[PDB]
Amino acid sequence: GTGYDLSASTFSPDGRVFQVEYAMKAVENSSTAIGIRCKDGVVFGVEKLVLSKLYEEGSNKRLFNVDRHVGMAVAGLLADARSLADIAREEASNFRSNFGYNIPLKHLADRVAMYVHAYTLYSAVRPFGCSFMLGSYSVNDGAQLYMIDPSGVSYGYWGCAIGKARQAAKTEIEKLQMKEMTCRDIVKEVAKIIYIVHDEVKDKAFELELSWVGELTNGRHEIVPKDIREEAEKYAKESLK
Amino acid sequence: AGFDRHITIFSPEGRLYQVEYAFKAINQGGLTSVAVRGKDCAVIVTQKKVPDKLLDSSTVTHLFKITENIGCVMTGMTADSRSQVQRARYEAANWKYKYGYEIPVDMLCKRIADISQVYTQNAEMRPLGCCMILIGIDEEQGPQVYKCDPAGYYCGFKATAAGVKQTESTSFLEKKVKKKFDWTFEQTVETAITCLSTVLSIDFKPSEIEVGVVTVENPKFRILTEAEIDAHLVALA
Amino acid sequence: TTIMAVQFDGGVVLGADSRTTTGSYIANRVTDKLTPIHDRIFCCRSGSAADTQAVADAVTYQLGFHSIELNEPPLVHTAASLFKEMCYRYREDLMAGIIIAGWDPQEGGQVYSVPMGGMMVRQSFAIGGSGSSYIYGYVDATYREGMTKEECLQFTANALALAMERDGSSGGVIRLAAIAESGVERQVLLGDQIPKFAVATL
Amino acid sequence: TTIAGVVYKDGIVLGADTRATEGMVVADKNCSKIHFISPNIYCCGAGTAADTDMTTQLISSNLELHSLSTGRLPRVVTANRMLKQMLFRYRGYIGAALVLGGVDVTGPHLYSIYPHGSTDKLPYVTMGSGSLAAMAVFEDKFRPDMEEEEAKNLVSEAIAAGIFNDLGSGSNIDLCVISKNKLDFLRPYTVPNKKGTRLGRYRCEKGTTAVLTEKITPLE
Amino acid sequence: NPMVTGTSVLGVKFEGGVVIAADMLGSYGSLARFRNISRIMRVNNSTMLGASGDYADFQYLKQVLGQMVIDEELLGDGHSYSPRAIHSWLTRAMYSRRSKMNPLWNTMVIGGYADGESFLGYVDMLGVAYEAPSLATGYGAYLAQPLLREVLEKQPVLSQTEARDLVERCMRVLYYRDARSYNRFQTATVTEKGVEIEGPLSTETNWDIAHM
Amino acid sequence: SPYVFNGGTILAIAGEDFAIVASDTRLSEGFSIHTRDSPKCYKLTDKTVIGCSGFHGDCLTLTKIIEARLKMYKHSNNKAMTTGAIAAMLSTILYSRRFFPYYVYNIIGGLDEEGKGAVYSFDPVGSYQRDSFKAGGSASAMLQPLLDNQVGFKNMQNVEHVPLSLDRAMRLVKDVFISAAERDVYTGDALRICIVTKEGIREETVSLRKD
Amino acid sequence: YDRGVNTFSPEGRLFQVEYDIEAIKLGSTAIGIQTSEGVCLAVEKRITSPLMEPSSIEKIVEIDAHIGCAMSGLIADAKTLIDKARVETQNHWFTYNETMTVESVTQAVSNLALQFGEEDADPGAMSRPFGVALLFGGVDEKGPQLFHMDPSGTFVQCDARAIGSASEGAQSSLQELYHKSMTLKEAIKSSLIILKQVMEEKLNATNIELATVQPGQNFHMFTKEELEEVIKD
Amino acid sequence: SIMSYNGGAVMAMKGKNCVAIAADRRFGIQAQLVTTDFQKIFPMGDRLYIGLAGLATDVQTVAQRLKFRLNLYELKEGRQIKPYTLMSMVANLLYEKRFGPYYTEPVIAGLDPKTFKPFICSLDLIGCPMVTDDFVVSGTCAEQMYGMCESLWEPNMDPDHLFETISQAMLNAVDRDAVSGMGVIVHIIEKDKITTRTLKARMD
Amino acid sequence: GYSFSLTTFSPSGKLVQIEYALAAVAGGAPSVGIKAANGVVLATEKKQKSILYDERSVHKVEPITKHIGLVYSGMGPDYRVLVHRARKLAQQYYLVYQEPIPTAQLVQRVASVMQEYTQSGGVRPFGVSLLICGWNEGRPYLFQSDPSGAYFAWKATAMGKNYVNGKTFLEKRYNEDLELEDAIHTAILTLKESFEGQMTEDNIEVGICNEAGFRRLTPTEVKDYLAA
Repeated sequence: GTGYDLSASTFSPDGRVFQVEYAMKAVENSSTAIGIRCKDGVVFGVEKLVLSKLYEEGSNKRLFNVDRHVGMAVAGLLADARSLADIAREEASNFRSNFGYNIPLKHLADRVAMYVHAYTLYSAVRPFGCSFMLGSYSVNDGAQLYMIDPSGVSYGYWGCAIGKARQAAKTEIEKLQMKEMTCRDIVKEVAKIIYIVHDEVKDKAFELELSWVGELTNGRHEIVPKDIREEAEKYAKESLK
Repeated sequence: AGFDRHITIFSPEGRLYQVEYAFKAINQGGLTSVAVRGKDCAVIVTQKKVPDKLLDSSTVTHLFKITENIGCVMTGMTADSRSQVQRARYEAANWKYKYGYEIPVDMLCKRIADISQVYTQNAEMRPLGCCMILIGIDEEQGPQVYKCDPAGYYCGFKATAAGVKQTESTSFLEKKVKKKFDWTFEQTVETAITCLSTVLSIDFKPSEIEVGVVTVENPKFRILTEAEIDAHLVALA
Repeated sequence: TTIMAVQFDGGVVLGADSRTTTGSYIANRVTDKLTPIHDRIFCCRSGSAADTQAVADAVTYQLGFHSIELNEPPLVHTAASLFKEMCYRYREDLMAGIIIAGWDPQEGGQVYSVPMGGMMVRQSFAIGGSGSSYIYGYVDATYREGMTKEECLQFTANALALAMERDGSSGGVIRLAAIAESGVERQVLLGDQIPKFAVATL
Repeated sequence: TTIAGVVYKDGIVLGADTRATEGMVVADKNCSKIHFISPNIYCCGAGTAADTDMTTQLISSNLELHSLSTGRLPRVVTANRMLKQMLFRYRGYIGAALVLGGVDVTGPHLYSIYPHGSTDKLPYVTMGSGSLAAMAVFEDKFRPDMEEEEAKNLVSEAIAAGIFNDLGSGSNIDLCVISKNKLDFLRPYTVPNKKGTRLGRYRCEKGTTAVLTEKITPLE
Repeated sequence: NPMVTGTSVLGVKFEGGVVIAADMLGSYGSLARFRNISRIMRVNNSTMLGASGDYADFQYLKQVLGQMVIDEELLGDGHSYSPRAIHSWLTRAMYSRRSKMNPLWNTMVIGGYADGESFLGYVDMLGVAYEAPSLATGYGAYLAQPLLREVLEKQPVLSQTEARDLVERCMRVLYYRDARSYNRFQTATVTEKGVEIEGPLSTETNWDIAHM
Repeated sequence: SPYVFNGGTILAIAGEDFAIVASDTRLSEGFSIHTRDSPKCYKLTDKTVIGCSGFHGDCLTLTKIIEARLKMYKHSNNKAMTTGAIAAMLSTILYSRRFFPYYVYNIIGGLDEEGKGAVYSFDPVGSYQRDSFKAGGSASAMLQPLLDNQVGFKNMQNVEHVPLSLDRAMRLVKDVFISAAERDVYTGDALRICIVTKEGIREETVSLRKD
Repeated sequence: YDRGVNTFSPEGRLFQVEYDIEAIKLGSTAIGIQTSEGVCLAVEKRITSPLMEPSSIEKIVEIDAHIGCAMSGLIADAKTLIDKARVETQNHWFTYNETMTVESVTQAVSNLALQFGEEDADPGAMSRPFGVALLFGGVDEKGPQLFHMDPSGTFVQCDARAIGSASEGAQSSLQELYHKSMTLKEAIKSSLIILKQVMEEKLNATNIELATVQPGQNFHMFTKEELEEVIKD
Repeated sequence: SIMSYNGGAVMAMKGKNCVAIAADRRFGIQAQLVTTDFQKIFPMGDRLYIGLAGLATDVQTVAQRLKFRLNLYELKEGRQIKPYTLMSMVANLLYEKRFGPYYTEPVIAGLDPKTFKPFICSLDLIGCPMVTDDFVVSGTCAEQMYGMCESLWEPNMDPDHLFETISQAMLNAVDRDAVSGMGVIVHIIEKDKITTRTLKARMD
Repeated sequence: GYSFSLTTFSPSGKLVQIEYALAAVAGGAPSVGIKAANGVVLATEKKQKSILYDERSVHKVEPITKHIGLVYSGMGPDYRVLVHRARKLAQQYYLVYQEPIPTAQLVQRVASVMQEYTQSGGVRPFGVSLLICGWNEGRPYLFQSDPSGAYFAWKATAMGKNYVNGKTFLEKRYNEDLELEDAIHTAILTLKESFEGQMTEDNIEVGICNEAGFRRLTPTEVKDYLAA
């Protein structure tokens, strides 16, 4: 390719917008950020690597509270992802101001995907480099999980594995029953997954982040308590060997 | 030349290489589709490829409800298909609000193509890669099929196919209209399904196909849940 | 003008008159003051006719466009809030005094009021117009919890009739509409169908 | 000033007067009011007499555009919507009272429009100074499902009762009939009153007016 | 031009906390149209508010404050708003909107309980703001403030029950000598635990004077 | 209306090595009283002080503007602001809103750059001048003559020209405010005093008549 | 070019500014030093023909009675910041009724250096930076001060600075001939002898411009005869 | 009002194959003469004339703008303009300034250069043309003109009789208005010649 | 938005994009137009070759006013824009003068638009040349407009695939004395001269402008005409 990859306003001979492949190539170099949905809520298992340990425990946070009932887990550049979080917050606030009830999830996904895809046509902008996932739960409807790529696609899943280890991790979610077990007995599976997938020689150390939503939190998206994170880590460390 | 392949401008021969390149972007998804018209019914059939058992089946669908009495199906570069669909929806509603009555099909396809044309004139943008098929029912001409393009050229059809296997499917459908016959409800679906069964050699399953119909007795867009697809697939069994 | 709306278990009932006036002359004696907004949601216009018609048309457009996406029947609170914003952003240029009523699958029959200011209140029943002042005492002494459909129908009819005798800016035909889960049913009352009360004579 | 419109079995009938007054001095005695909106739609208009002409021309242009683009006969709902919106956009500073009516694929249709953006869909309507007597005639002698030569007489009577009884209207009477296969535009339909005969002359001689200068310019 | 209005509001501070009281009526001119609406809200766990005047502008401010608090309760930083900040924001909003001749016909009363310290504010349509241990809007400034003042000038240390009873008493007097009132009023409190609201209440009444 | 009358008077005095700013602490509106604790004197620096009276909502948002401008000057020039510069800034701040002005009567007091006393009087449009004593407010008309007599020695014969002190001026302003309360209604319920001298600032509060 | 203007190199440094600073060394030489009782400023004029009366060549101007300036490089782009300086000084005297210091002036003047961009940039704005080196000078509340400027907004206080083409020789010969308790006479003599050392002509009595600022007097630009008495040595 | 601040009057009549247009001559400020040679009739091409009455400023402005437009019209497409198009042009020009209008009341009179038949038109402040076949007037003394013309104007008249009757009407009319008069001028248009005349009136 | 011209002068002073657009139009559909004594005729060809292709769906000889019509010979989508713009210029003319706009002004106003796309930013020239007919003032008119903005008043012209052969053949088979029927016959003959296949009553569309107005011919009358 001579110059067919210098702009987002150019189709290559076979038909391809190379600048988007080149962007998504960025998320293939970040840490794994899987998340699932069984029967009553969503659960994310983001993992943040340890670098320059002089930092505090809780820097480079990769789990935002987009709204009172939805949660986000990102993967890739943090700045663009923060911008998109602000975008989603504004969208969900305007929706409520105009209509008068909590926004659903399908509409949020579609709107944010339109915003993301607006940048895949012109040459005056740069395609995003983040691929995130949204999770929510309600009483009228049920549990809803989604995912977005830098191109603007929105599909509904039962389990996702955004990150560099996109493969070899989805398999570890197949054997599990991601529709029957309740939202309390899956933290262990997610933890042991992200633990056994991790490489111990190419990387020094890491820290584990979590989240929760469902009937236990009454639809509110909150961090996972530490008293159960202790037993989760114990389960993982005992199961690895 | 020089910048003739990077933007919408003319070569020494008058061609727009960008649109020609975009035409090939429909074959990336690896999908297909067909659409036929009969005596009092219009029908559409599309494929459904879901390789991962972990993916929610009831969220992937190229069929959309532009508006009651009208329906569409898309092909290629899914990311832009939803944009085109949203545009169609907004246009239809604005028309119903401005002029008091519903918008027909030909009008909507013409408007969408009018919009998809300036992208072949301005340079700060590129043409979208997708093919839109539409079906509707008008009280004057009866059923109506239509199809836009990435270049802005539309035209009326009786039957057609789109996606990867386009020419190999047209060469087969051309052999059936040569014998004009009566197609009410059961003679369109069978033909549309045999087209795919013969071009792909699949022996289809009642979840590997998506079907959308509209007939005179009930001019509302439907989806033909598995309960009826099974019956219509065993009918010709 | 005189408009009334009532709520029962599985649906609602509406009621309105059929007169329009531009002073002491009657420009129309059949006008329809019941404007559908969706398949199962209605409205009731008062005050200026131009503003009411414009607002209702715009709300219908917005609600159809918002429902065609979500792929779900809308709610009544949504339309009521749309009305609220449209009538509050222009409270210095409008005179509407509107009522909303309808049905939805989450909650049963719903009623809301929206006066000229731009408020929004839900209530077991509601009334509006110039001829309502003359019946504020009749709906209070007759309402009761546990009412069926026919009861609400005849109740609305009687109240309308009693408001259309003493007021000069209201009268004519009585239009009614009953809303429920299965579907809608309209009705019109005139002549010997309207109730009558004996006049006092010494 | 004495518009009127009515619907009958197989179409629509429409009528008006032919007088205009600038204050209290008759400026014209044959003015046209029944305007053409589309080959099957006609709009009669009172008001300030310019705000109603410009509006009609604009709506006719836009309707011709819509017809050429679509490829079939226009309708009445579109004109009603256009006028409604354009008048509401001005908060009433456009006096454009009209009795628009016409026929389309569906049955006949009769609307009445007011300068603010209000409309009605009555079967018979009036307008202008002199509308009350005409409406009285209608309320008295109107019936449903009438024929052509009865509706014409009805409209003619309704107009005459507003001519001889209002100081702001009187002249020859117009008319218009619209069916699915007919567009009779009768102008004039009847003449109720005329000028009286003269009983003498004034001796308009030649060479009885003084002059101070003169000039001539020849042409080719 | 306000159409649907609200009448006086009361607020008094006891030891470690504050209490507020307000009736339930959207009077239109001289008509008692709406009779079961609430004019008190709950911003957060340590702040509550009350309004008089027009009811729509009250709803607008209610919506905006709710959205502000929600936007605050998302990030998670250990910080939060205190009654002082709410008071300042309200005062500035009213002033800026009045300087454009499009005011908000409302009169705001703010309570609260910070760390060991209480609060009780006052805001008007023009931006007039001050604090005090007691206050009242509308006719409540002529028939209620005097009693409260006379009671504090001899005992500036009040318990919960004392404030509750005094509030009930002043509300009774308002119901007697005011023409746009009603016997359905809410009484809200804010302690170290949180905020609480008592349902629709009614006062005792005597009319024996009518026998003379 | 966009204005209100809240009442309030202010007094200021200068000397050789000190300045004094006295005020009431009452806020009223109409025939009723809002509160009995709302002072007017405000400290800007360790050597200058201000006093404002009139419409409250206008006297509450100007103080913030001055504070912000002081901070910004200190951040930009790397030094604090004197008194004359404060007055020259307030003139422009007031004249900005000329066709939609404030309704506040300000008085500034402090020490001159030399070490002497300075008081500046203003008007709601932005015309200021330096003086030795002023009593802007609701009761100016009652106080100005007494101050003229007891500090300028006018209409007096064979009277020396002794200077003034701190205690003398304090007693004088106290007696004056005591006197002006029995004839004016917008004045009473408290008294506040702020003294500024070569060792900083002092504040004092005094009880008055209730009515 | 094919490299834009608001770009970085693989060294952390912009391109256009690194290119404009390479121009200052094509201008005339200027010198400025400070003492406990006054500041001296001097500049050279590179005439080209016996014509062109040097009375018009003006490179030392008056920002105010207590503040002056000297420029080097592109004299054209220089007469755009001087008006801004005067404007700000007068606006300050108008709003606060006092005199603007030197640091504030130099900061306000240098805030306008990196405002440039090929895009919108509020049209009517700059497409490139100024190529000029400025040397201020004056008395203020805290004795005599002196500053320096560069085309990147990186001003710095100094006590004896020299710019122009040969800015090295006039610094290596200025580090050793300075002490914190020198007077005005010897200051000016040292400045003039080092100018002589770096001048290209025979140092006529009109090939140079000079000025001084001390507390008593205001900005005073010397005449032709005063420049004689001093050059006798 | 403001229209009567200056005064004026103009009239137009039809004939067999000819047409006539007449106007007064006076300029003053509300009670006071200033001059007697004011112009109110302007040519708009051979065999077509237009007259204006009201605020002098506005008649001047309207004439200037109208010529500005008409010259360009005739230059783009090479052909003389016909009266109906001129009427519509003027109506649009007046309606453009519906708010802040021009206080004027034009009157157009001419022939058709294809079949030399007459045409006369009378617009108003904004529009509402009155295409008649008898006569038209415009000014402050309109009642007098409507009363004198109606009696006269037999349906068919030759140039001489037409001049005579229009002159007599105008003269006996403006002699009953105080803010209009002090002279009269008349123009007659035929197929191959144009006639211009002034009259002997009372200069009081 | 881009703000700079993409069409510029070469060392030989030639604008290249124009030559390229013209080469494009020269590879499109053939079309012919004739002006006789009574009125004008326009004919084209349906280049499509397939069976399904509902034919009563799209046209190429759409009208403008009651007495004006168009036909193109380049690429489709860039023809509907000009249709929509002329249909509005005519309405502006009528609204100002209350008289239908003639042809010699419509062509000017349309070339004024087809030109400004040659020195404006971000856009390229059109790829379509038009043939337009009309009848005004007892006089028929026929015009051609090219993508550069120059209008030619022609007489029995032909443009499209083999415009050269069509012109050479038509130069010797036209005179300003025929009626309209001879014009129909000559137009069909010219269209058939360069055809590839077998003519029929569906592959072509026709339009006529006479003392009444513009009118496209139904698929029945062209059938009768097809017989010689």
